[PDB]
Amino acid sequence: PNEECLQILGNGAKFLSDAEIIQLVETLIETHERGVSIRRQLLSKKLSEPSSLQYLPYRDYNYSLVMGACCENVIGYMPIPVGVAGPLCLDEKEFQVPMATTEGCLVASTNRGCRAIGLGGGASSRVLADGMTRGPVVRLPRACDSAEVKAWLETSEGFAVIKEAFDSTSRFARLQKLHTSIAGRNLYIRFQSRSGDAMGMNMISKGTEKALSKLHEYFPEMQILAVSGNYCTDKKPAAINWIEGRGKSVVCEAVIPAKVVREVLKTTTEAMIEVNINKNLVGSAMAGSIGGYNAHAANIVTAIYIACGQDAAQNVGSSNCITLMEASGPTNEDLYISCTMPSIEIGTVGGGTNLLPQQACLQMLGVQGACKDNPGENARQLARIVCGTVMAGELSLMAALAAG
Amino acid sequence: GAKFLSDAEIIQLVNETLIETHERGVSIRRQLLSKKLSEPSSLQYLPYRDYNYSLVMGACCENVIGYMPIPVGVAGPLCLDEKEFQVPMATTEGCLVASTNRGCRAIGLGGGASSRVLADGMTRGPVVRLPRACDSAEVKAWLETSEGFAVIKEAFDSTSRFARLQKLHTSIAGRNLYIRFQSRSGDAMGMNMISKGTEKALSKLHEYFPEMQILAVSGNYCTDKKPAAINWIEGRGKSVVCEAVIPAKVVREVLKTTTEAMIEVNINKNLVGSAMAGSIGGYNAHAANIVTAIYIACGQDAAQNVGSSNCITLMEASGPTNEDLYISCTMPSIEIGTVGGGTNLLPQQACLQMLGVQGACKDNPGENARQLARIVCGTVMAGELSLMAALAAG
Amino acid sequence: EPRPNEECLQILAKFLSDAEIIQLVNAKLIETHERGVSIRRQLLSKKLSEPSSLQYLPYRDYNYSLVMGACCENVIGYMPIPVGVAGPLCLDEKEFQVPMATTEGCLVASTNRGCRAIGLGGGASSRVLADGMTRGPVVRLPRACDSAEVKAWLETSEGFAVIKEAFDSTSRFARLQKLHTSIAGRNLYIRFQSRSGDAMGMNMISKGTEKALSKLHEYFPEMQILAVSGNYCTDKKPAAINWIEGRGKSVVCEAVIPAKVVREVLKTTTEAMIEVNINKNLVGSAMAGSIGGYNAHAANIVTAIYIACGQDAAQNVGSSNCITLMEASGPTNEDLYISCTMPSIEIGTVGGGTNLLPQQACLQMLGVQGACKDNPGENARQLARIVCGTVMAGELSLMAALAAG
Amino acid sequence: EPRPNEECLQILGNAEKGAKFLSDAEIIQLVNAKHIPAYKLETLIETHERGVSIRRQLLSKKLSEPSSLQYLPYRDYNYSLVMGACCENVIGYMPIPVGVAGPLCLDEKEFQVPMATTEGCLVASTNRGCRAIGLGGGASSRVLADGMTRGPVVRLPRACDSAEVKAWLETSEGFAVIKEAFDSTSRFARLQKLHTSIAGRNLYIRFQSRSGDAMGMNMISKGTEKALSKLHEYFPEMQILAVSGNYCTDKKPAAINWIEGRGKSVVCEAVIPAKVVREVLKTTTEAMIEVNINKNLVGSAMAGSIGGYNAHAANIVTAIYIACGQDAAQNVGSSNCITLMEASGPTNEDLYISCTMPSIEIGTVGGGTNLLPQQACLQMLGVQGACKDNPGENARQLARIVCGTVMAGELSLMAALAAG
Ligand SMILES: CC(C)c1c(C(=O)N(C)[C@H](C)c2ccccc2)nn(-c2ccc(F)cc2)c1CC[C@@H](O)C[C@@H](O)CC(=O)O
Ligand SMILES: CC(C)c1c(C(=O)N(C)[C@H](C)c2ccccc2)nn(-c2ccc(F)cc2)c1CC[C@@H](O)C[C@@H](O)CC(=O)O
Ligand SMILES: CC(C)c1c(C(=O)N(C)[C@H](C)c2ccccc2)nn(-c2ccc(F)cc2)c1CC[C@@H](O)C[C@@H](O)CC(=O)O
Ligand SMILES: CC(C)c1c(C(=O)N(C)[C@H](C)c2ccccc2)nn(-c2ccc(F)cc2)c1CC[C@@H](O)C[C@@H](O)CC(=O)O
Repeated sequence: PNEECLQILGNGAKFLSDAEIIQLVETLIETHERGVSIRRQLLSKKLSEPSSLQYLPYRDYNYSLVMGACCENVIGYMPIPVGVAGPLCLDEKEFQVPMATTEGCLVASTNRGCRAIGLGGGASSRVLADGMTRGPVVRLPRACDSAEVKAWLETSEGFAVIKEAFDSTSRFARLQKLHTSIAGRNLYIRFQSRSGDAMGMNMISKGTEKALSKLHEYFPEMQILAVSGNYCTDKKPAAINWIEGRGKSVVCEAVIPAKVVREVLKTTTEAMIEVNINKNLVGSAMAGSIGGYNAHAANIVTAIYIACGQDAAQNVGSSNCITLMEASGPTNEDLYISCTMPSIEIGTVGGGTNLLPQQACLQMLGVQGACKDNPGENARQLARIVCGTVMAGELSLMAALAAG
Repeated sequence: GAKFLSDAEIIQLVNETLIETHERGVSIRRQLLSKKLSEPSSLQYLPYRDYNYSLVMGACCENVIGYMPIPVGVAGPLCLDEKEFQVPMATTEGCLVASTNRGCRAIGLGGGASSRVLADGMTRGPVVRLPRACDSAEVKAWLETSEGFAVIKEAFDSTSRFARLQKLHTSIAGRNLYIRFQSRSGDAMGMNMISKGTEKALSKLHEYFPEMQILAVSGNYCTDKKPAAINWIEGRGKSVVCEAVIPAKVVREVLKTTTEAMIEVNINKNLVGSAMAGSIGGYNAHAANIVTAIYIACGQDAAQNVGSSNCITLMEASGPTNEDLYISCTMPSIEIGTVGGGTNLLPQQACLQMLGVQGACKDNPGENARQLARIVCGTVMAGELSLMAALAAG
Repeated sequence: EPRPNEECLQILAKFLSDAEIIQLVNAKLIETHERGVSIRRQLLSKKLSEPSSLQYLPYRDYNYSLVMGACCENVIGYMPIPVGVAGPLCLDEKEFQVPMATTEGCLVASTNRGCRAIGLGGGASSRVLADGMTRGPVVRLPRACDSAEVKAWLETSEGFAVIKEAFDSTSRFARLQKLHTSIAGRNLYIRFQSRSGDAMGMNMISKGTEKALSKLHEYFPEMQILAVSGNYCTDKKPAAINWIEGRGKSVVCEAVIPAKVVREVLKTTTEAMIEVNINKNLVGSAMAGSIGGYNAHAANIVTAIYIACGQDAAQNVGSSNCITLMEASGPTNEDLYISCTMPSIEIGTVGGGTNLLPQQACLQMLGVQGACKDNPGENARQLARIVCGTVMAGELSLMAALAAG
Repeated sequence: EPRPNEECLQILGNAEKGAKFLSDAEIIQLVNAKHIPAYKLETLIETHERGVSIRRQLLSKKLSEPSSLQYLPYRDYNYSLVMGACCENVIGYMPIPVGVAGPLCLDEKEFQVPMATTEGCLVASTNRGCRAIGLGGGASSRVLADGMTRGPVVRLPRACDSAEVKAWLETSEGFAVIKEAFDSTSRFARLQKLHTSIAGRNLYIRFQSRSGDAMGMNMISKGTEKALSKLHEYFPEMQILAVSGNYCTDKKPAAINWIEGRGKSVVCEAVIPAKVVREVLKTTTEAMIEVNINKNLVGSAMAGSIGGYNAHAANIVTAIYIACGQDAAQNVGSSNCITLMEASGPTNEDLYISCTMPSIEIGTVGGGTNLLPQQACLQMLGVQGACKDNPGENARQLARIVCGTVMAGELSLMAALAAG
């Protein structure tokens, strides 16, 4: 049928077959899975190998939370294996850390690092700072004019006006001190604020847009070139994130007894320190690294991020880490280790954390959703878990490299 | 033995290979895990049934408790090098696939994109130590001689069919010597292959310099999974460039902006903005978004998005009336493969097959990985085009 | 003629000869400074493979009184650096004659051409955006939990007030700004920042830092001061922190050069200049992996002015940080807009080499010599503006030379 | 009594008279009336010094304070070597105090190192570092690489075209043609392997070559021009945008210099006995190492440094550079340094120190090294001029002296910081 199909669709789509809808070519089709099915069939005929989609699964997945929220042009889902590393003994608690990865040995190695920490009295961590950022670029007629705006934003009165505009957008919108940089007639303004338990990009962007609108009322000659002028900086390496922080700034530490270094990690404290200095400090320095003073923080960040519904593209900055090691204890034979991660971009509400499987992994760690009594606590706790697990990862890989 | 015993019998015995069957092994491990969690019901919506664990166990993941479904969208057709690609993207970020898809449309109506692979070579950068700086200097000089390099190359190349050692890059720090081994790796990403070659090459170097200590097979000089200027300047894995010209009409109708607006935003965001932020290699809008999405979909090492997303996006006016938009994306360090690791799994192979790059290329070793790298760079450009337009239009 | 060692000891300076004093040094004070230099020169010459090496190194008639125990030790003479003049530099409705000490041919003359282009373009305008010298000590506590506690303490209003009071007590020019702190495990890096009148401020900030750390130690007795400089300042090394946060004076300068002037004086076009600027100073520096080096030769101008005006020339490492921007301007879109932004000019008009008279002569040329009584810091800020303006002149001329080929 | 401008031109125009018969005021009047250019006063007047004197008098009138130049010296200086070579619009000279640090015990030789500075304690502190090295058996150094660079930017119509040029330059045949063109510009020109980087249709080409005992910027730039001209024969659609595209990189901080090297790449080392660390440096080996790790490595890391893993290499580099007629603006990259320290010896109480400097840009011929006072400081170190028997040896020796003196400076300042 050709003309009859248009009449039935006006009434609904359940009476029409799959081949009839394809003949003509989201909201038109009744069920979400059927929409995926038709899209897959249309796609298959465009590929040189239509049987490509055979092993890409799609059936029985809950698309209701994905459509119009997380993904478009959906043709199915990608299963990433999830392993568990733990217990991670952190701040007098014990965590079972979910890790989504396809790299062999990663989960097992991280698990060994956890064991080392666990037999060593446990790890301790602190959140040092919290605030997601957006760094728009604005332009004025002259550099003297951009200078005037910078000076105006630095006054208590000027900042209060911008803060009021920013804070009016959301419950959690609370503008911190502005960071500004001039480049001739350009002005780069770094807006920073806490965002409850959300990663905060949407919240900060909404606050930024309103703040820039209010700024335009005081400086009508100002042009808003882009709401992001890469001064944030989001999803690109930047020294500003390393020095100023972005999202959660975290530190974590543990002391590993000499006995544990030998038995669990198959190495010595002295060997670990020498590798740390010459690989993570000198090596990264020779390579021209900004913020990459670690062995494989990225491995742990990415694995946790994928498992817990985070924005995995943010591993670029979230993996920023300096790993430090020194001799400790009365006999100077125990291993003190610390990991400092100034730019963990993380959340427990919104985005991929709205999906049930991702919520399962968040629930494992007891951080799923918003914390009503203490806004931000779940996201802060997750950041502490990430930093702690990174340290476990550092211990085991460094031990492997030290032992050869 | 264990087949006749019940699930509760194995658990109470404790309170990997014994279970024999894969799924029941995952089931029991989940049950053991549940009693360690504050809420045992946490695992309820973490799926595990009916998944092919045979290719995972002892290869891709350990302590497996299930799988994480990441939604896969499609952006395309991507008109690249006279071909058309349907690009799979695994993401939970709303608007990403749709925005990338709009960028593809702009390129498609603009006559298509053209790309080139400029370099190919995975790297490993061990740190070795000598008694003195004079000694490490001697090793550096020895490695720089034709005969010295030939001996190391012979040892390196003996480890694998695809192992073919390129020119060594060496840096001294006192008595420390950092040696960057580089080689092609067929269609594999190559980390295991390069590491195996490196280990044998260092063993051979130790024959000539017996006082040399191999401190670490990776001294962060590679550099793997950390931001590093060396990857930006020297390249790592695949170095790729891609370009297109977008007609003024297409910029207006599809991208909802102007060529002039796009150029001004690109200069002041991607160049000046990144400069003010102190970026090394981050001269782009969101290359990382596209890299990560393709990487997860195509069984790549997503942790390598750190360096793989290195990108400089350039825009200028083009055409007779100087009103068309020329765009280029240059990505010097795409770390990518079509065999090994996550690319061994069937669902991941499905997305690779969509692009026609699955597995090793028999007739032309490396062609599939090179093609995928070109697709990544091209898709990045599509993403750049759409996001920049969104920012320029406000 | 030469007297025995025992007969020379009973007398000892003016009565003794030069040959006799040398014998006393070899056996194992002087009336004038110059003779003291002469003796040291003679002692040194014998140690050298070529005994007449110091022949053309001048030393006579120089005022060593302001140098000894203040600027240099083990003095064997002076190094004359040729000084040229570039100008007039038309900046902020004033005209400056800029002294430049250099041995690079074409530098002064090229910079002079840049000044000519600015002068025929209606002049330059500049602004000082920030002012504060920094010192970044490293302190260490028993644990990261402890260093975190100190960071939190320093971030409180009452915690900062106590530290500010201690810091500001060391000098009348001291005014401690908001602290920048960074943790690295049990390490804490604290970036102290304050204005310093017309001085570059390193000595002043360090003194304030020591006092502030002493006060902090009263509240945290377990804190170890590892180094008064933990490279977090950062002084005399390249550092993104200086680029992003600023150090000393942060300055911006701008001008519009008419199309006619670009053509006649600079021998190029506005279009060519912009194209070279984008692809050299932005894309080129990006490809090179530069942090803060988004310019043609700011270092040339900074160094030349610094040597001429008694600045710390080693500070050109950070002081030369610059981003040069160019775009089309004017009603016909044919004029050249240029800006230079320099966030970390480390500069002073009192103390160090600026205490010497020849160096003061060059400072007097620009009208910035000494401390401004009416407005503390005004002379140092003015000199910073002159540097940024002269950098822009240098940028115009070299970029034109490169564009024209 | 002053004379009219028309009469003064006839006196100056005459061969048997010149500016000798004209007064200062009459020459001043001729420049102000635009008959005589101010930048050519040295050639037009009988002596160079009077030419400088006239320019000073011209300048003094323009200033708000007419007596500003009073204490800026100019008399009795040899301008003949400066004019048309080192400086323009000369109004005198700036005396920088020169101090001596040493003996520096380096490679079984002893050096007395000249340092031009106005920073109090710098020479004396560096001298203390030398003394520590001397009692420690001396320093050893090695030159690892030698090659000045220039990094032009060229442009092609498309990225596919720039890719083609990159591939062409990477072929043995393509490189041989370019090397032939480059090397034909100077006797010392020996082009090393090219480093190329694409940015869309842009191509950045890093030319590197030894340059005898010269710093080599002019030599390399001349070779680059000829090589690009030859490349343009094969690729006529190529546009040479700039002979320097900041890919060199000259006088700006750049990771490329840190990683690839520029000029002379040098390493130096010494072992200081525990007794010497205690008595001379007023500290301990343990304290030195702890400060070095947390300041020069961790501290510089927290600050986001590329190449600045040291205490004050820039102080030593700048002081030697000014004293020895180097380009002091090149201390930006020349001061790149990583300082390393560890425990050494049978009892693990002695201090091993190393300094690695990948990008020392230095020469002993050309530029400011042509001036006699600067040559005096070069003669002190026995490195003045070109080494005929071994081209580059004098410049290489100076680079080793710089690295060794840096290490001396590092020892002393780090000791001061460790002791408090
Ligand atoms: C983390 C784990 C995946 C691992 C380990 C590792 O930890 N083990 C083998 C130990 C013994 C272990 C113990 C218990 C259970 C399982 C495995 N060793 N390597 C590794 C490194 C360099 C090399 F050349 C070849 C391999 C890798 C790959 C790291 C990789 O993803 C980043 C690495 O490149 C970052 C860096 O160090 O530069
Ligand atoms: C890519 C897409 C996910 C997107 C778009 C976007 O492209 N669109 C909205 C257009 C109109 C579109 C067209 C067709 C279909 C769907 C959507 N706009 N933003 C975005 C940017 C800044 C901002 F403040 C708030 C939002 C984002 C998020 C980018 C984000 O992941 C990296 C970004 O932060 C990197 C950067 O620019 O710094
Ligand atoms: C600044 C001046 C000293 C100069 C000029 C220059 O400005 N001129 C020649 C013009 C025409 C001029 C006009 C009026 C009077 C005198 C001279 N041209 N070059 C230069 C550049 C690249 C090159 F390959 C060879 C030479 C240089 C050397 C710059 C140098 O110190 C930093 C430079 O390397 C920084 C960079 O661009 O990378
Ligand atoms: C090098 C010397 C000039 C010096 C010394 C120094 O070495 N001494 C005092 C010792 C005891 C000494 C011994 C023998 C003879 C004379 C002097 N101590 N400081 C110094 C450092 C930080 C500080 F807060 C205040 C002063 C400085 C200034 C360094 C300065 O130019 C770069 C420095 O900022 C680089 C850095 O460390 O960040």
